[PDB]
Amino acid sequence: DIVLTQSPASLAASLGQRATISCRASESVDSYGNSFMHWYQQKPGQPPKLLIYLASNLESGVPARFSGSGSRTDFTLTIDPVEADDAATYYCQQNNGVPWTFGGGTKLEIKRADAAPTVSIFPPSSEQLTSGGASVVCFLNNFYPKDINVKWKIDGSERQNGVLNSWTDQDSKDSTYSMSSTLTLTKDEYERHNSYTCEATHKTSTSPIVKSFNRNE
Amino acid sequence: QVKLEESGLVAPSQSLSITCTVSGFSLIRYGVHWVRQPPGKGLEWLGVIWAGGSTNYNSALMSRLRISKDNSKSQVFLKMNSLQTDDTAMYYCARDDEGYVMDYWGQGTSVTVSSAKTTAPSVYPLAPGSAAQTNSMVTLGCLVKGYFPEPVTVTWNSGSLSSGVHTFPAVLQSDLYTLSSSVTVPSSTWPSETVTCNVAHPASSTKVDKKIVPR
Ligand SMILES: [Mg+2]
Repeated sequence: DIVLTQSPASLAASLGQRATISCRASESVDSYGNSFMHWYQQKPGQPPKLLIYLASNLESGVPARFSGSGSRTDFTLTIDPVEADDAATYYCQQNNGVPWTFGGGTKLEIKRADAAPTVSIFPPSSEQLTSGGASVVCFLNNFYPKDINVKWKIDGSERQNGVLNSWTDQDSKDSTYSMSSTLTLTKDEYERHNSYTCEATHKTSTSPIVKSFNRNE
Repeated sequence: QVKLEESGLVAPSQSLSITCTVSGFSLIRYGVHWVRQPPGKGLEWLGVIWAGGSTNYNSALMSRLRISKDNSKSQVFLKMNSLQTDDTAMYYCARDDEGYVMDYWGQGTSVTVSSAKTTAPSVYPLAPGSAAQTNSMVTLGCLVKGYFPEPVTVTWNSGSLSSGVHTFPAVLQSDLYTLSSSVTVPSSTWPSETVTCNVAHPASSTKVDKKIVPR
């Protein structure tokens, strides 16, 4: 069986610059003058899409900024110039023997200018409270880079138990990330405190971005 | 054109059966591949049934995997047994070229291998904190809580409202998933016009609409 190893695991390239990623085969994928190596692109929530076949051939319909090169055990995929829509994970794939196998994938991040998050906080819905539950939700939207920290405070005291965080994949148009942070409490405990605060720490601003509310009628 | 259909959730003691229904080409002329992808992981080739009807397989899985087909029905079948929780994955079928590429792909079907039971979500509308409206923009939310297995699909205004939407990957907590989505619109859009989140959970055959109303 031929094993494919891709490098790097991830890379970040600015809009309009050049990306090259690599695929190394454990032994030759060459048969009678052709390299049986192929490249696929996968965007979030989509199936993979063929880009390059037999190492260097552009598939019909694929933009000409995509290219491939290599032979034997060493192959590259190049995107030049990179566009926002190229935010995706890329896979090499060989079929010089059965079984067909895939490399482990390389994630391309698009580098853009730093962007501060837009923060919004949401008390539990009336419907959730009537059901006996209480979740407080904080959205931290359209920021860059991806690293961010959220701190929850209840009546001014930090709370970490019961917080679930989730990041989107990178936006295919504006190259930002968003994240949701959900503090889940029992209704019993939610209704024994008055103030709820979501605090976002990001490199873009001094001041942490704070959104808060008081429980009231 | 290639379309996968499968159980959604299977117990680890049972078998997995998935059907790939194809259109626009004939299985007498084209082979069909199976490929899977665990959550957050890479593509893994499962095997292939060629136009002529012979098969090749992933070496590590061959003892518990078989692929077959019915040319006259335009259907390709995958069956797996001796299941493991890391068989939880999106399962794709894809058209062969014979034998160079996978050029057309199905959208994939999610398979979860688990003894936990199907649970429909609660869907909660998230309106801003009680009162007028502060900004030139308003952000609304939808909280999809306590369901199993993945996936759910979520739209806003039946998919007509797509700009300014962020739908976040679900988080798993004690055998149940929770998912949220936000949508940001100009202040003149809401509350003067209706905004509704639409949620579908195929495993429980459930759909829920929630209109976002001011608190
Ligand atoms: Mg792999």
